[PDB]
Amino acid sequence: NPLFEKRPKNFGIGQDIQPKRDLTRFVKWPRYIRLQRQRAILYKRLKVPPAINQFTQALDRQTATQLLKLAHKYRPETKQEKKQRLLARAEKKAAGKGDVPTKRPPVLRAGVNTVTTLVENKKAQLVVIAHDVDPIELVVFLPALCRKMGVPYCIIKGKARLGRLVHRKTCTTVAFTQVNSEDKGALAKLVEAIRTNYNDRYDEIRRHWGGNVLGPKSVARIAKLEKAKAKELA
Amino acid sequence: KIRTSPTFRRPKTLRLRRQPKYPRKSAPRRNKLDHYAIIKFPLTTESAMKKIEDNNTLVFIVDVKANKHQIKQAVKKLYDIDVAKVNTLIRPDGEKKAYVRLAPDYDALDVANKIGI
Amino acid sequence: GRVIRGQRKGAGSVFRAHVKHRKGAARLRAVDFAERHGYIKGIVKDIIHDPGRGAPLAKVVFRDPYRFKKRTELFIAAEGIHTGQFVYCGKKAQLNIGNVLPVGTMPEGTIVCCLEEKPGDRGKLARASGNYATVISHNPETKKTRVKLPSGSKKVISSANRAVVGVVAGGGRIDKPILKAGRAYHKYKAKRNCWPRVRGVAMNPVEHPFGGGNHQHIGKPSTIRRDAPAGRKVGLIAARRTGRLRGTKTVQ
Amino acid sequence: GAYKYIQELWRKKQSDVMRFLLRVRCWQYRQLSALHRAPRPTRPDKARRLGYKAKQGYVIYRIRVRRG
RNA sequence: GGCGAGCCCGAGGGGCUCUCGCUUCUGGCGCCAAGCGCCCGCCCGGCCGGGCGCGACCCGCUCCGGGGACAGUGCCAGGU
RNA sequence: CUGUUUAAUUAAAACAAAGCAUCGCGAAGGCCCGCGGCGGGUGUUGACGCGAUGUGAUUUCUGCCCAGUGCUCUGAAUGU
RNA sequence: AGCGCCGUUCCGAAGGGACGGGCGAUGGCCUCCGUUGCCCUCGGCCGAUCGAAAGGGAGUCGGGUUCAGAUCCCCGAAUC
Ligand SMILES: [Mg+2]
Ligand SMILES: [Mg+2]
Ligand SMILES: [Mg+2]
Ligand SMILES: [Mg+2]
Ligand SMILES: [Mg+2]
Ligand SMILES: [Mg+2]
Ligand SMILES: [Mg+2]
Ligand SMILES: [Mg+2]
Ligand SMILES: [Mg+2]
Ligand SMILES: [Mg+2]
Ligand SMILES: [Mg+2]
Ligand SMILES: [Mg+2]
Ligand SMILES: [Mg+2]
Ligand SMILES: [Mg+2]
Ligand SMILES: [Mg+2]
Ligand SMILES: [Mg+2]
Ligand SMILES: [Mg+2]
Ligand SMILES: [Mg+2]
Repeated sequence: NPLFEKRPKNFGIGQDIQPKRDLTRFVKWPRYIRLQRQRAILYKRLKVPPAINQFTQALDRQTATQLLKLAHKYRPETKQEKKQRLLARAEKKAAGKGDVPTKRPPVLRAGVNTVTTLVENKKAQLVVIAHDVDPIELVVFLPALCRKMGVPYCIIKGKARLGRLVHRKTCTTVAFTQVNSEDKGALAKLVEAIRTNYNDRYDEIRRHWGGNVLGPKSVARIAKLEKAKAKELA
Repeated sequence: KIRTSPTFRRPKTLRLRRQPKYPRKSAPRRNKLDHYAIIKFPLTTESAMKKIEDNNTLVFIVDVKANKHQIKQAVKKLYDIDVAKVNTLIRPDGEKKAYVRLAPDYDALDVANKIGI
Repeated sequence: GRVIRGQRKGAGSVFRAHVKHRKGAARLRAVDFAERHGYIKGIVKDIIHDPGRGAPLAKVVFRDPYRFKKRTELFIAAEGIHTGQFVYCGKKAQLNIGNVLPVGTMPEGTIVCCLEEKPGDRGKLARASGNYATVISHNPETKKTRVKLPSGSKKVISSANRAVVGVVAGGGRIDKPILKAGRAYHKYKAKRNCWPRVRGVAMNPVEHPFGGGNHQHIGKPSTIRRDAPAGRKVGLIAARRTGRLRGTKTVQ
Repeated sequence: GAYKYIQELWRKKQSDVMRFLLRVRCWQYRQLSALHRAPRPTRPDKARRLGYKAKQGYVIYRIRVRRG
């Protein structure tokens, strides 16, 4: 209140010094940073083939979460619970002297070789394919193969997200072959929408050429010249 | 994080203090240069003998590894007499000749009689 | 035979520039926000003699708009500046002697020096003592501009590059004959080891393609093509004509 | 089960699906250094039939040479 | 954004189309934010000590420009 | 002209030299080196510069030949 | 191919430091100092390292002394 003035600064050119701005877009990044950024931009610039543009066309978040709520309880046994089942089953068979107390374990198979065998021999009910496989040759046979063999398949985003249900880092594939009593109606409800998305639209998807997207500066320049063409015509 | 500088540099990260699981030479390599091995000779030339009377100063022959502080400690810890200062030179035969001036309280003649020269 | 005098320059053992006593490379400002969107003030502190260079060398200080610090650059001194004249540089900077400004602002007929070929390499063309380029014929769309170089080459360049306005100080330097050997010796002792040029006729046949024989005569045609290999291009080098001149030059 | 499909998809390497991956990987490997350590092989079956069993101790280097 | 000028209809207004803008007599000085507005421990409606945003617009896929499917590099062929 | 040279036979009329000319080149360039990379040198340079030669102060002069031999420009102009 | 060569800022994540503040720990006279860990703020290096017994480089002069030392030993007076 007594003295307490306002001392404004003037940030014009040729006078008082500039403040620290954000500088996100101008920092000289190192090599691997620039490599992965130009790698993404190069995927967006070129014309990707239709065998691999199928990825970036994947299942949405709600249906992916419902599929994960299904697959969360078909969890294969990790080391602790496998040890528990082995030791406890040995103890109970040594106590009760039984022959076959184990009825049936329904469990999901994982891994590309274990999936592909089941899809060839037509045991698979539902094939879950991860999105982010960096050698895409590890996958790109699977969509046309599941299309021929009639097993419905769904592309889900996040190969690490398939690892948290299989107690591992990368999983790449999840097979559904065998279901419980309650989960049959939920699985068929999933398979209907997945056949609506992927398998029945395969002949549509196989001819799309993804990508071929020019840089936004160049697109803006061509659009401004198109407005100049509109100024010339009308 | 609002990255002000245009230069991107490393983050200062965590460097561990070394904590080995075993010693790597089983033992401290013992000091070969102890007090009886520092000072080899006293010297009984006439020119060195003249300094004993005239300058209250002793003359010794020292191995070349030993420096002036170690000579100044070794003369005290063997002969129980103080050291004013120490001059050294490399005698051209190869050894080190060290002049040790004593304190003004002590007597170079008495110390010469009690070391034997 | 032995290696000729021409080929030893590529070794660089005793033919490097005598580059100790020089002050620095005479560059413009590295182009940034202020020189493309405004103008920025600068004081010339002094001018000095850059050794081996006929141009006098100005030391122009700038204020740095990012760090609280004065920066110091080295411009080629245009004719007619003096310690205390302000140097104005930027896009919309007003046109006087010393004011380095892009060629898109200046009208045709402007006489400049110390310009950039490509926009942003801090001065390449027309830098020697007493020279000037001349700006003509702007195209508004596709920003290009013709310039006359001090030889007579008419060159089309981009319009985003910068140039200082006037002539490089120190003209008329060839108007005095050196007139004795010693001043030429001090000149080339400042520059580089290139003095005592022996007449490839005078030197011996293992040392040059010309010399030898009983009389001092070449014996070969002294115009040698450009497809000729190294060590051969002596004398006139792919001369499209020779003899004493006629006309101006008239080369298109 | 599936490495046969891997090998056959890599087999006819002049087709349009694979040569895009090959061109992307050529640019990728050219922008990096001359010798470095890939964490995992880019041809899993072909590296595996030369003896790569993915366990602790089998390193994969990527290395670059000049032609001619 | 009008302290602006514009080129129009127009009663204000429209953005039709834009121009960019906060330093030109002077051998000076300029950083580490004033002010604003919210939130805490702190003294019965007060005092001391801290933090966050606006000041400094938002979004976006290459640091910015200039070339460019050429020049260049590899191999093959013919002149010199 | 001063200068320099064949140390261990030459001191010169030789060599350079200022002056006079001539030619290439506007940097993706000239002229070079390099076994190799757009690696070096001229270049911390830009035609009053760099590179390659001829002649050899000043004064007065620079005649005549494109047949040969080079060099260069031109056009798929049309034979090989 | 290769012992290696080129290269000295060029295609590089090349600073282990400090100021204060906060949280935490340890120890001494746990008064209060001294360490250590984490976090915030700040910090162009035109680059490791080498290169001069004539360049740069703070600070010593006098007297005496030996068969041989001397601005070094002594005596006395100073300085960084
Ligand atoms: Mg000459
Ligand atoms: Mg000559
Ligand atoms: Mg001769
Ligand atoms: Mg020859
Ligand atoms: Mg003849
Ligand atoms: Mg591993
Ligand atoms: Mg670009
Ligand atoms: Mg183009
Ligand atoms: Mg000589
Ligand atoms: Mg003689
Ligand atoms: Mg060159
Ligand atoms: Mg003459
Ligand atoms: Mg004639
Ligand atoms: Mg003819
Ligand atoms: Mg040194
Ligand atoms: Mg010295
Ligand atoms: Mg004395
Ligand atoms: Mg003497």
